[PDB]
Amino acid sequence: DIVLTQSPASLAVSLGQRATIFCRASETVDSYGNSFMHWYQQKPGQPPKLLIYRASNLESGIPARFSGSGSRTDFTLTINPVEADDVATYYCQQSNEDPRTFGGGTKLEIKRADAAPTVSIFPPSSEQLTSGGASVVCFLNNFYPKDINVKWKIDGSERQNGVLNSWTDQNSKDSTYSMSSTLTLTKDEYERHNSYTCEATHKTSTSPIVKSFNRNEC
Amino acid sequence: EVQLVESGGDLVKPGGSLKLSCAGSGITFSGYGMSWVRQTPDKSLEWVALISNGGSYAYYSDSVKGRFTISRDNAKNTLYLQMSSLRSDDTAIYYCARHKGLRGGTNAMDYWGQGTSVTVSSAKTTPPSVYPLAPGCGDTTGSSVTLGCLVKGYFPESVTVTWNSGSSVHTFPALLQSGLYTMSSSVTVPSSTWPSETVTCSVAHPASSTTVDKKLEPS
Repeated sequence: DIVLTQSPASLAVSLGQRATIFCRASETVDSYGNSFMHWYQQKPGQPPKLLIYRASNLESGIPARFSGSGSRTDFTLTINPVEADDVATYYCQQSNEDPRTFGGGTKLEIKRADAAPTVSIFPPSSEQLTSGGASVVCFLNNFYPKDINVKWKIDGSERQNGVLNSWTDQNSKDSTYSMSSTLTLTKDEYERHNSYTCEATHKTSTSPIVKSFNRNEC
Repeated sequence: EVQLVESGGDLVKPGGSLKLSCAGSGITFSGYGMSWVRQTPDKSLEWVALISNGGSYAYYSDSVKGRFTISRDNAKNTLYLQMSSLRSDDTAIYYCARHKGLRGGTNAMDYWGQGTSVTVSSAKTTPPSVYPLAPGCGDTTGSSVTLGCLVKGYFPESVTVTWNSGSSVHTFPALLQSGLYTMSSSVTVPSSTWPSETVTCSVAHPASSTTVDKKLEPS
């Protein structure tokens, strides 16, 4: 069984620059006057797509920004210049022997200029409340880099439990991330308080970005 | 994707069995090798089985060897994958792919389906509750406005949210929460167009045969 080792597992490349992805095979993948290493691209929510077959042949309709080379046990996929839409995981596969095991994949991240998040806060809907629950939701949108922290406050007091956060896949247009933070309460606890606060702390600044609402007026 | 169409994916009890199908629409399987591959919720993309044109050769990953059977019917233009002794980690989206047909050795997979989702679990199918996310009545309105839908308490994966039929959307991946998934979706739009114009999220949960609308009304 031929094992394929991709390197690096992760890389971040700026628009207009080169991404070099290696795939190493444990035994040669060459025979018949050819080299049976294949490269595929996988974007979130899509089936994989063939880029390069038999080491160096561009699949029809795949742009020449993608280039394959190598032989024997050492192969390279080069994306040059990288474009926003290249955010994906890239896999090698050999077919010189069965089983045709994939490499572990290389996740390509687009590097771009640091950006602070936009914060939106949303009270529980009437419908959810009428049903006995209450989720308070905060969106932290269009920031870079990925790492970010959120904190919740209820009437000025920090709340730890009930918090779940989910990040998007890097956007294929502006190369930003977003994330949702959801505070889950019982209706009865929600209804016993006035002001709800979502504080985002992103490395882009020392000062949090704060959004709030009050239950006590409108 | 259009050319290949997987079907048969379903929720299945651990230890159970299931049979997937893959039909060509606008292309023939005759003459070509074929493969099944799967993407789990996250291990990496995994190849699991191939079968020769004539069907007298097949090969499996160790992971599925002995449990799964690949087979085909070139007359009916269909590929199959019989699954048995299903386990938790067989949970994945399963794709079929036709190998290129070049002479001079083996081939890459050039035509792929959209996939069919298989879940192996003892939990029960549950449709989503869909709650609107709209700004609080005290929100200082800006140039544009962000709206969302919170899709809560469903099983198995996945759902599809569609805003006003056919951009400025974000899709927050689902998280498993006490046996049930929650996800949310947002859309951002100019203040001049909502609430003056209708905004609606339509959430499909194929597993429970359910579609839930929500018209976003102002708070």
